[PDB]
Amino acid sequence: SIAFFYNRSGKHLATEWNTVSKLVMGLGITVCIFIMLANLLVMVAIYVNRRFHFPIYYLMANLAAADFFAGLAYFYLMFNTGPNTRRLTVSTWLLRQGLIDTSLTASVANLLAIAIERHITVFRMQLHTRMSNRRVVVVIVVIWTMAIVMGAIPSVGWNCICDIENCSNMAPLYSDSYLVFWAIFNLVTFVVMVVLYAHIFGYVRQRTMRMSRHSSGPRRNRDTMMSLLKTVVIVLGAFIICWTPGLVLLLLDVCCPQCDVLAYEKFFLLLAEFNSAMNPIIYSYRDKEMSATFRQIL
Amino acid sequence: DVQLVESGGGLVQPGGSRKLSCSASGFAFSSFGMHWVRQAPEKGLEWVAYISSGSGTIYYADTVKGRFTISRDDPKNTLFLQMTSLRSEDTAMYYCVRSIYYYGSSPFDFWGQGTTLTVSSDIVMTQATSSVPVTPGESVSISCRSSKSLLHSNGNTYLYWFLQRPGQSPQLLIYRMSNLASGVPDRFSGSGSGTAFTLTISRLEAEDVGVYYCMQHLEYPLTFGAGTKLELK
Amino acid sequence: SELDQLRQEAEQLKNQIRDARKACADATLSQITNNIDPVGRIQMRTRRTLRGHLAKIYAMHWGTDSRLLVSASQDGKLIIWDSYTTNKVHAIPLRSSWVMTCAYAPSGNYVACGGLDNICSIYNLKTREGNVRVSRELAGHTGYLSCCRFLDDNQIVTSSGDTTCALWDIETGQQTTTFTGHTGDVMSLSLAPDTRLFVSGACDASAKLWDVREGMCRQTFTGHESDINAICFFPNGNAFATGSDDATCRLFDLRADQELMTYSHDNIICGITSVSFSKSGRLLLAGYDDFNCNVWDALKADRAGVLAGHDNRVSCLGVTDDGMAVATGSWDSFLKIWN
Amino acid sequence: VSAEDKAAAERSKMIDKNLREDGEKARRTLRLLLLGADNSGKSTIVKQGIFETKFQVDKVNFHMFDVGRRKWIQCFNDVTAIIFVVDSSDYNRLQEALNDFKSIWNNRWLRTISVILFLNKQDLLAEKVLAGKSKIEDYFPEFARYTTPEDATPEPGEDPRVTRAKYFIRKEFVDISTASGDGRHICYPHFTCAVDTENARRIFNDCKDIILQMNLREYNLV
Amino acid sequence: TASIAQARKLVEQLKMEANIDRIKVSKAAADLMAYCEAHAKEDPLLTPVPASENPFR
Ligand SMILES: CCCCCCCC/C=C\CCCCCCCC(=O)OC[C@@H](O)COP(=O)(O)O
Repeated sequence: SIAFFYNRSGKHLATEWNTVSKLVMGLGITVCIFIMLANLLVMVAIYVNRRFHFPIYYLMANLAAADFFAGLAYFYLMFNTGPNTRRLTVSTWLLRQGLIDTSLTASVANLLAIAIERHITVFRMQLHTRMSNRRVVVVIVVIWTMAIVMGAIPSVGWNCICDIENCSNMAPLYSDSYLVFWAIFNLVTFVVMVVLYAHIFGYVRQRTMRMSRHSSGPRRNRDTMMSLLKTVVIVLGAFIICWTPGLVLLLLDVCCPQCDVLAYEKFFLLLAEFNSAMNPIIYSYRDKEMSATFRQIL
Repeated sequence: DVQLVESGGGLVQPGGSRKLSCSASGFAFSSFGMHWVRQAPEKGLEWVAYISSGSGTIYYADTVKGRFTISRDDPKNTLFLQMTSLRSEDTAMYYCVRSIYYYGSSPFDFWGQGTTLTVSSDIVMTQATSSVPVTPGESVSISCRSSKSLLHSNGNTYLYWFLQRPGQSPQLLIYRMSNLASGVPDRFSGSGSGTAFTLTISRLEAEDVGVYYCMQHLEYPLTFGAGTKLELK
Repeated sequence: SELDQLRQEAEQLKNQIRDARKACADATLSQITNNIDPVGRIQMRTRRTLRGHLAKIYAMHWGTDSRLLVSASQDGKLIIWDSYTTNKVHAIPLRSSWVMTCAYAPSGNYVACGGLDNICSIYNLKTREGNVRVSRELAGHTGYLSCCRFLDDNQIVTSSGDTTCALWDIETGQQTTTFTGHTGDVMSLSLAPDTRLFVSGACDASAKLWDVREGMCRQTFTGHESDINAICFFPNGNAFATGSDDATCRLFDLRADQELMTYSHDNIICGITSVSFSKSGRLLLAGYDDFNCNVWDALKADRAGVLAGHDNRVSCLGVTDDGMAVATGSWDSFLKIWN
Repeated sequence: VSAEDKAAAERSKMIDKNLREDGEKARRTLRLLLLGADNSGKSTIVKQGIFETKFQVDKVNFHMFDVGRRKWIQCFNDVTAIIFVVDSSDYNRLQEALNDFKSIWNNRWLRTISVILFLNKQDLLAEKVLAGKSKIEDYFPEFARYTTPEDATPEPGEDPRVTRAKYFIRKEFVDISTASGDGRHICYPHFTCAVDTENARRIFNDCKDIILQMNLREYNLV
Repeated sequence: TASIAQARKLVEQLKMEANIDRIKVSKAAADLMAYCEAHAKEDPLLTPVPASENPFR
């Protein structure tokens, strides 16, 4: 039974809606409404506009589709938590937490693909317009292949329902060896994204400082770096404030004897899905063509 | 200029294997599909196999499928016909025929000379006339019949006419039932309708005698007519 | 005196032509045709899109059978299309990738091309070897080649950027006649249906009517303000249309020797790249730099439709000899058949 | 379909295969347009109807197209860069070379194309101003009270009079370039000679920066 | 005398183009309208054609 697993994990099975229970359901519902609405705009603005049929925009549509799944998966979680989590089954429980695992992996994986493609285009001495489209199609599927695999491995075999000695205190039916394996995956991805985005800034700095004093002087040199650093800081700041509180809690569930971890887990899921709300904002605010076609839809 | 020189053939024992090669020179071999057509010593033409440009599509007759193989070597400008498990019914003379397919093209232009092999739901083509005495300078019409309507939905009637002079390889003269081939004079005229065709020759001069073969190209396999021999008086 | 004296005679003769042209203008064609019903709203939809070119398409021409179509692009390749099954019949690679014109022989056995190489190359489509080989190269034009149109299998006329048009003989390979009189570069050309005359507009904002047999200019028409990029001939053979860089089409009459209609709108500010008439001459399809073509009522000077399917500059435009379809090429490496 | 129309489509499909074997081989090259006058030494900067020269530096292929108003300039709408060569030695034709540069910079079709400017024959400029015998002041009245070279890096060994003249001529061409364009394209001025072998590197470095700042612009990184 | 020869060429060209038989614009307006009226049914782009006799579909 579900209450059997939750007893030894120290969790609480709510019977009636509590004051804290409706607090996490207040901002939780409104966050989702932005997630589906904002991400639906991105994948319909790309389709109806023939100018947006470019490989860089395909990853933007894929990221919007992956973030749209995260809002839908989180929508199912809100209606099946609190007093609705008492009447779950083991087969239904593993689908609930497996739905957020595949969607949140597909969001982090797309952000690495955009960092890789930006590194490819910048260092390649040729226009992005005269580029092939074979790279995006072969990289969209491998993003989803890792997404579904990550969300289905806990379902079969790699769960603590067969060995109850080491079970996570936040997800009772999930092995602590999988929570560690999901924390390393994002710690690796963010570090790779930092190195790729810092190398782009260092390369443009190297090229600009030795260009000339007669082409554009130092007037156009300051404008580019202030705009480039604004883009680099914003994309990295989104991943460092919407994922660090959630990530350090995952390492605070394993090899942390007697620490308060059940109090913070409710609101730290709001932060992780808040990235999905503002991912299309920071990846489409720079484009003037994207902003123009937004008003032609609504 | 254009030449399809044949090789191989000869007397072989039954149940053995023989390979036939037709060497092409004088044209762009890579852009032409090629066919193999045999002639029995006492019968008309019979289509055998077909390989396309780039070897992307291969078709076989139902009487050679599983024991015959056709291949081409574009850099070497030659194609081969691998023939295994021979029997006594394969004693024929094998022609190599080039054919190109685009809009307005004429397939079956050039027929090479043959190799004498001596082994020791199909559309039928019917030609009621077999031997007709024709005086020089007169006009005669030679007909053909089909078991299926050769006219397609696009308006193309896929019927072809060939002339085998005595001791020579056959040559195309009328393609798609109305169009005269290159090098064939305006004396020959082809006309017809669905399942009814004819070939009108006006002012028959010398070297117009031989056997006339009607052929369908609506679907594979391609079946020839029995033939209509013309003899001098 | 001298040239100046001759200058007064030239100015006096210019005023006589203007006075004679004003005398015949008893009524306006737009005023006269204000009694016929309008053509309604023309609505054309792209039936097929021809893909395969990898750069901007500069020229196109229809076969006389209204089914085959040749196009040229900046790849350096000529593609012949089957406009019914979207099939590529031929792919002719060019020696120079800077080609600005292409033509189709009326018999169908030949195609021509030319451009910045100052050479008109003629290709034999129907060879015994099964390929397409270049038949003859016509050299002698100082500037680039802007247009070329076959009269038959042996005669072609080429307009060039050296302010001349020339009539060639392909059997001999030599220039037969030369048509001089244009001040600016000749950009367009149009053979009459009877082939006895042809018209050519140039960058000097003038269009001249030539006699092929005689070899000298017959009439000169000056109504435009900028370079006349495109020209086309009325199906009757007594008029023609000019499309220039001042965002305006015009209709000149051969017998009246005077402008007849002006096809302008206040919201159009871009140049005109190509023009073509219809089978009956009632429509006038003209491509623009604003990425779409316009359909003009040729008798009422009113718009009747927009062919908006290209996201770049519409460079070429042609109508079949039976009037069934309109092929439109553009700088986005796409050709569209409209109906 | 029929057996003849099925085989026709197989031939058509093979044509598209060949249309992409060579089309993908031409996307790795950069096409340049060479402009200038007859006295500019136009065809001697790179020592390697329409003429074409091919050269390769650091495994990058360059196609330079030299022809021989300009109604054919719209054909070179998608070139990587325009190379404009100026003879800075003589001053009588320097005014028409500035009006030469004005039409290309303010062209309707070349609004996004950057220009690499080579002020050729700087060796004879040094002899014309050191030995004197001529005065830019005569042809350009501003040089009479021209500001001395603005404080900046000069070339070692160059006389103060030569650097005053070199900075003045280079300033005229960047005054036209910075007046309009709104940052869509940049002019890169250089000073070459008839015995200079480094002009292939300079085209390579300028095109590398030309592509870089429009890759960053269409990807909305800057 | 290159300018004199050039002026003589232009003067003789202008005389030939001036002395031509011109017609009234009302006659040139009626001929164009009579052609477009007599060929209205022949125009498939002007008058719609049924989809059965439509080669492009
Ligand atoms: C706490 C950090 C969350 C964000 C980072 C991890 C995202 C999930 C992916 C992989 C890690 C393993 C699963 C951990 C899920 C922790 C959050 C969660 O889903 O908590 C359960 C809660 O909803 C509902 O609990 P009840 O109210 O008792 O039904």
